[PDB]
Amino acid sequence: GRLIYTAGGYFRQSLSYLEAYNPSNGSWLRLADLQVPRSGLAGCVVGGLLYAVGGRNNSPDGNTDSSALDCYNPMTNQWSPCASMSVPRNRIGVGVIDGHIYAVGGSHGCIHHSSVERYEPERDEWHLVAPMLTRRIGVGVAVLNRLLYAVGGFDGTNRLNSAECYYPERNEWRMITPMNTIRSGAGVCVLHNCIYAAGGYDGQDQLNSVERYDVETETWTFVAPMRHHRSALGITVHQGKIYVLGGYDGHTFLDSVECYDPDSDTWSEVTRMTSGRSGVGVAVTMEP
Ligand SMILES: CCCc1ccc(S(=O)(=O)Nc2cccc(-n3ncc(C(=O)O)c3C3CC3)c2)cc1
Repeated sequence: GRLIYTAGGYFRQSLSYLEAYNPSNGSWLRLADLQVPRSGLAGCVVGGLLYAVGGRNNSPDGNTDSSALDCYNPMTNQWSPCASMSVPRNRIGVGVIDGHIYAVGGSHGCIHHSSVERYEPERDEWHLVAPMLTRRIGVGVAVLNRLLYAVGGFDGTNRLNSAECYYPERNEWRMITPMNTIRSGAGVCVLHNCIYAAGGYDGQDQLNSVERYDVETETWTFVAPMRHHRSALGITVHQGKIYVLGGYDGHTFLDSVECYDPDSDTWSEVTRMTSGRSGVGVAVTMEP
């Protein structure tokens, strides 16, 4: 695509902002708000359409977990509702495989989901698949070689360094090598042949460390850390570079945006969001 879209988030309350960043010229764009404010959501893209999944509206009028799926069309600058998931999923992970959207984990009140479900846009229908082996909220999710990985999170009692992989043709979950660090609410994405896990919360401190899982060697390896410790961040990939947006560093809701270049193994600050916020959903698609 061309732009990095950030949707929703949290600062004092849940937010409805949809803002698009252009790495080519540095410009931010404010776009049509979400119909319902929501933090802890996840974003993804299918067929050029942006999708916001799950989350939670923390508002003075109350707190409502979201089972909602909403579709933004850059061509029209409009949000359309889609079929809702089987359950509310706050602090959700999502991954796209073969044009289908996998919703992973999340919480519904004090319920910490291990359930997983799949959305087929061509039929506007969700269907439950095999549940993970672990309850995970604040779970990182990524797709590599058409395999779905759930990384870290919180299972209702402990933050996790564990990770697992879902094989669709077998409808099966299997544990993989655990991370060297406990991370909940981390940013997880894919670059080349590696699953990157960045930041998060280990139970005591917000993390700036970053590690990556090589699916061939089945090993986790730390890389250069981010400039800012940060949890509940948005993460995406643009032109073979990782972008991490916002988060919470234990003192401030960050408007910082960092960019990781894997050839030099260096992070650099590339811009600031229009305001500090955590728990955004992030994806990449064409300009509107
Ligand atoms: C002082 C207030 C701190 C705060 C931070 C984030 C959010 S938020 O609105 O961005 N919510 C959200 C989003 C994505 C993940 C998570 N998440 N999930 C599990 C855990 C954990 O700590 O174990 C976390 C926590 C570590 C992030 C939560 C609201 C408030």
